[PDB]
Amino acid sequence: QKPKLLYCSNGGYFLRIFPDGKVDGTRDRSDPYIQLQFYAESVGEVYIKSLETGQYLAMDSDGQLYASQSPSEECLFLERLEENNYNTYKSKVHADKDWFVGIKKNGKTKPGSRTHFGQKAILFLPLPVSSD
Repeated sequence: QKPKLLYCSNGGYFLRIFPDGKVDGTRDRSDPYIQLQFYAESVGEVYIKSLETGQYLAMDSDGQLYASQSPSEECLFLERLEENNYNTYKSKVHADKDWFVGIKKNGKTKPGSRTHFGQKAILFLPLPVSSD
């Protein structure tokens, strides 16, 4: 009643992370391990979750997207919801944008591909999956 996968407008697949925290789009919300969580800390940056296992989400120290495990700024993100429905995500501290979250494809997200505040990559559909 608190997790929620990280869906996206680029295809409509759910962000999660399977083993190595390798994030990916899975339209299989049912998957017993594809949750996420969009919460923020303070500012305009956020902290997501990987799985119900109380992981996180962070950009790999290069530009990829991996499940965050540790706090630290690296493992922060952004917060931009349009009107009221779905929010960008991925970041850290700075805005820049060169590494904003996205998902699509069929499973693998958007590893920093070509983000830009407002892009579908970024924008992600939070959902009360949880359970019932």
